[PDB]
Amino acid sequence: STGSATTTPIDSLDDAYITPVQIGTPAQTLNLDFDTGSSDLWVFSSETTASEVDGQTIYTPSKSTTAKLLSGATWSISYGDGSSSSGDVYTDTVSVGGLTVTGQAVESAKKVSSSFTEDSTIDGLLGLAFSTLNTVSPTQQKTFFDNAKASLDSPVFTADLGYHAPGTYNFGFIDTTAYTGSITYTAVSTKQGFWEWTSTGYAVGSGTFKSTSIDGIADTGTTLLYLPATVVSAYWAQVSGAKSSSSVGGYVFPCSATLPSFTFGVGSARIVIPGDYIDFGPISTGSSSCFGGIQSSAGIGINIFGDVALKAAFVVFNGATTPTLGFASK
Ligand SMILES: c1c[nH]c(C2CNC2)n1
Ligand SMILES: c1c[nH]c(C2CNC2)n1
Repeated sequence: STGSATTTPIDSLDDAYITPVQIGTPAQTLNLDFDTGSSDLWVFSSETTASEVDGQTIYTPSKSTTAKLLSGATWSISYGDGSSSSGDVYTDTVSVGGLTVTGQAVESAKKVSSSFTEDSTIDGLLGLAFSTLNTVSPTQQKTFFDNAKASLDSPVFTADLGYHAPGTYNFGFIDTTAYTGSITYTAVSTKQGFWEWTSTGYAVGSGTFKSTSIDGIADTGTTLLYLPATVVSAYWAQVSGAKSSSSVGGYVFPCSATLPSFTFGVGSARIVIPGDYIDFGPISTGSSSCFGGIQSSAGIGINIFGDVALKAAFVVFNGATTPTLGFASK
């Protein structure tokens, strides 16, 4: 089997991407944030504290003839940005782009933190990291991809995120029309539960490529590109007036600037992030200070190849017995 679903930016800055997901019988369609940096499929629901729902579409398990309470199961997740959610668990039929999994754990939120309430466009998360990170207790549950993978024509999914435009998540096949050149594959460590790999270096604009190993994770659920402070300083030094602002929480730059590109290495191959992808717009409405799309990972403990990087590539998440990642230009 295969599936193919369009993923759409939630706003004009590509702050996140939402993909429609059918849950239950009859189908209830929710727009979920596909997140290769976490491993829980959780949704706003009829159980979510009413004051914490503000415009999201909710899953109502009592209206689904295939929903079953997973007795005694609870879940609770805290993400790196300090956001969180928790609740109980149903199993139900879940379909993405024509690919159907029966018995998928659907984690129903009883509580969500403020930043989830405030994103009216995101009805929940669909985790695509490794199932070892799933938070369901006392019986850990599998991701949608892990449940689907035996049925898939090939045990892979691909992320093809657009810059200020829709893109595609495919399951079970690699669309050879969706990229240019060849896909370069690179090793993955699953030891932390992430799609963790080692980039071979970077270049800033037209500058020379610096060969240096940068371990990090391919995380569709993170907006920006978080890299070591040395790398990020070298990037922003090429932008007149750019500075790190403690009050804003990262590098800012004059909105009048034209940003240089940023290249990252995948083996001997190179992915070029155009400068415009690194512009996240005014720090506040009407400001002439703009927020940068490349930020330091120094306070995080891990480097993160988020959407800023991934959207410049066609990315293969290969879930074979030994997982690997593949990157192609497009
Ligand atoms: C999807 C990813 N991140 C989020 C919340 C936490 N910041 C807003 N929703
Ligand atoms: C809130 C939801 N997901 C996340 C991170 C994990 N990958 C992005 N924060």
